[PDB]
Amino acid sequence: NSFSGYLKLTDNVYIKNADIVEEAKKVKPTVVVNAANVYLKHGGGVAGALNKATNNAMQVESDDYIATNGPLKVGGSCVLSGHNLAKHCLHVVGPNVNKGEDIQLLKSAYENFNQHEVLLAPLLSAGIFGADPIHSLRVCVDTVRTNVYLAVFDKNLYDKLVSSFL
Ligand SMILES: O=C(O)C1=C(c2ccc3nccnc3c2)CCC1
Repeated sequence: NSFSGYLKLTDNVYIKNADIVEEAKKVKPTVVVNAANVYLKHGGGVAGALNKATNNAMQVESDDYIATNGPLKVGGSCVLSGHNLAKHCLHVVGPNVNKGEDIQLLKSAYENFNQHEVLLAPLLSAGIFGADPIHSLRVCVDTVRTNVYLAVFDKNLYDKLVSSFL
C-alpha cells in the first residue's frame, strides 16, 4: 500500500490525479475497487481498463462467479482475485441514475468499502453511470470509515473536486 502524492481530504479519505491502473501496478494494494455492473461485464470505463490490465483474466473469473452465484444487486459487492493489480478486487455496483436507478443506493454501494481496512478506488457512479462526481465524493466522505485512496484520471475533474472540498 505505497501510496504516494495523495492529498488528505479527511482523516480517512485521500485523493490523487492518477490512472487507477498505474496506481495499482505501482502500489500493489491489498484491495482495488472496480466500478462494476450487476453482471460483472467489464466493457468500458474503469472496469474495462482494470480488466484489460489483467489481459482478460478478471473477465474469465467474473463470468465463472456469475454462473455459480448469480448477478449482484445495485448497491452490492463481491470479492474476487486482484490478479496482477492487487491481492483482491472488490467489485461494487453503484446506481446507474441515467437508467432510473435510485441515488439513495450510492450510500449502500460505498458501505461495502467498510469491510476493508485500506482500499484504492475510483469515485462510484461517475462517468457512464451519470451521477455528479462531486456529489459522489460527498457520499464517500460521509459513508466510508476505513482508509480510502481515490484515483481520479481527468485533471479537470480532480481540480473541481479539490476546489469544492478544501
Ligand atoms: O477518474 C475516474 O474514475 C473516471 C473515469 C475513468 C477513469 C479511468 C479510465 N481509464 C480508461 C478509460 N476510461 C476511464 C474512465 C470515468 C468517470 C470518472
